[PDB]
Amino acid sequence: NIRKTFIFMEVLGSGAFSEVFLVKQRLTGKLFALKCIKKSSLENEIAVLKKIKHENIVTLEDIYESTTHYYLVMQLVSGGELFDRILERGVYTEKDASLVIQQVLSAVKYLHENGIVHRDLKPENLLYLTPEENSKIMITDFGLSKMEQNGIMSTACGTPGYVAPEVLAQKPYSKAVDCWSIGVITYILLCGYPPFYEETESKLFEKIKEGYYEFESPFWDDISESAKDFICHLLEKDPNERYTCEKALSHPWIDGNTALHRDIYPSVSLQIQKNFAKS
Amino acid sequence: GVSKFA
Ligand SMILES: CCN(CC)CCNC(=O)c1c(C)[nH]c(/C=C2\C(=O)Nc3ccc(Cl)cc32)c1C
Ligand SMILES: [Ca+2]
Repeated sequence: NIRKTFIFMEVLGSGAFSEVFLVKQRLTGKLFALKCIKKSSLENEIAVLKKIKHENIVTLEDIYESTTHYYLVMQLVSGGELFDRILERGVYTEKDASLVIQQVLSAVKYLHENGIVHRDLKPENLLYLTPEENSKIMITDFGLSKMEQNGIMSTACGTPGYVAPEVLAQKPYSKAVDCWSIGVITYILLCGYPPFYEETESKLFEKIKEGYYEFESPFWDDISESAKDFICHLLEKDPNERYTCEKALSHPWIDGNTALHRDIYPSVSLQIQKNFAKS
Repeated sequence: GVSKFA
């Protein structure tokens, strides 16, 4: 009956065992993101999804279930991607970035405290709710059913984790890994490139291990010491020493008044144009 | 072929 309820309009994303479609509800004409997941932990997470409510997390509107799939009728977010919307601003400050990160931290803290790990947190996952200038930023794809293609069986049979035993020191998803990812996104939000952007893949591995991050001139010249301090606490190499979302939310750059109001759009926008593949 | 939750 899923085709009796919804008109399928386009594919918005696809992963190993889950995909998201733009759909129109036939009865009402309203648009939604339908996340289709190929079949205890998933059912327990759905139970939690049903109960939780956060202004920065896509709403679960309904669930349909077949013998082979769950169909999660989700809120559609139509405001565009984080970095596209920064390019369209014309003016941009540290406090603008801090306000986005505060929202992301709040969302991910709420997931974490309800036993959900976000997984593979990428800039593309962070979408504005509406076209309006003051729009909330939204987390969209997250949790057990995150669309990623991990290991050599992801596409073939929809099964993640086929990775040679010497490769992974630990299971690749955790609350601390989500926090590190938020550190990286913060870094790029303030300069327009990821840390160690110009290092080879092999050197990047070593640099990340070493954990001594750099804030190069001229790009970081007019950025606050507070911002750099905040970022370093999330990029911290030791996951036991790394800030949790809770601890990050209490840092002066987020919670206080250390975030600057200087226009950094000129440099950040040039770097986004230079460095983002889709520019 | 679906059951609607709730
Ligand atoms: C990136 C590939 N392609 C560009 C060539 C599509 C661009 N993406 C979108 O237009 C998009 C939109 C308008 N909405 C979404 C994703 C949503 C979304 O809007 N709601 C939602 C809920 C759960 C999950 Cl997993 C995913 C989503 C996406 C990926
Ligand atoms: Ca200022």
